[PDB]
Amino acid sequence: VKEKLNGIIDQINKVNLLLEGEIEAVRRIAYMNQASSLQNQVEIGLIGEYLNISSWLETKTLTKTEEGLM
Amino acid sequence: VKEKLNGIIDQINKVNLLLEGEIEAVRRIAYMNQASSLQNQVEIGLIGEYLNISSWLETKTLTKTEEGLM
Amino acid sequence: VKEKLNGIIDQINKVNLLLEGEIEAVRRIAYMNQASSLQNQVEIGLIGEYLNISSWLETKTLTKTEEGLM
Ligand SMILES: CN(C)c1ccc2nc3ccc(N(C)C)cc3[s+]c2c1
Ligand SMILES: [Cl-]
Ligand SMILES: [Cl-]
Repeated sequence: VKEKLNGIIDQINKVNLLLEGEIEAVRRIAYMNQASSLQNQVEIGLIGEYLNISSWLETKTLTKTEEGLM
Repeated sequence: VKEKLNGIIDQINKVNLLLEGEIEAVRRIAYMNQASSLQNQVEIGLIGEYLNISSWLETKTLTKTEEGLM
Repeated sequence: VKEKLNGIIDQINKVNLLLEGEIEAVRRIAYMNQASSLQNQVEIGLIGEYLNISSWLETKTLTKTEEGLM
């Protein structure tokens, strides 16, 4: 009785710990990716300004991207 | 008896809700990152075409990236 | 008795499987995003070198990005 319930509680704790650990690992990556994609957007944006093509590059960019996303 | 099992069921529900909530939050970010990285790839691609260096920029890009990834 | 506990164990397994499946799906995306953002950083970096503006583009990039991130 007591040991079946204690066995069950232990599996609940293992599931909680294992999955929370995987999630935290995936979170760390996703936060890193968010920062990299912001950095890349900034840098691309600067190059666009340097070349003085910002406005047309942007419209072409937004429509092709929306097309790629469907 | 009934209350030990009910206590257990309640912890299973809390684990389910909490983790599902974290996952959904991480999912939202990852989908945002996917859209940003597509947009950035498009824009970089357009700049490459504007500068008329697309083919050589691409080969240099793919090999350095594969190297960075090992 | 036996069937309440067996019912409980079954829900623990469903929670484990379902959430692990969502996590693995989100992981796959995050690993894809990491590779795309590296590729984009490389390509942006190459364009910068081609234009011979690498150093100034970088400083402008890092500070605007840090500003965007607060
Ligand atoms: C080799 N170096 C230093 C550079 C520097 C700036 C440049 N800007 C451009 C702007 C437009 C363009 N078109 C063909 C539209 C071609 C180029 S090529 C180019 C090469
Ligand atoms: Cl991500
Ligand atoms: Cl990116």
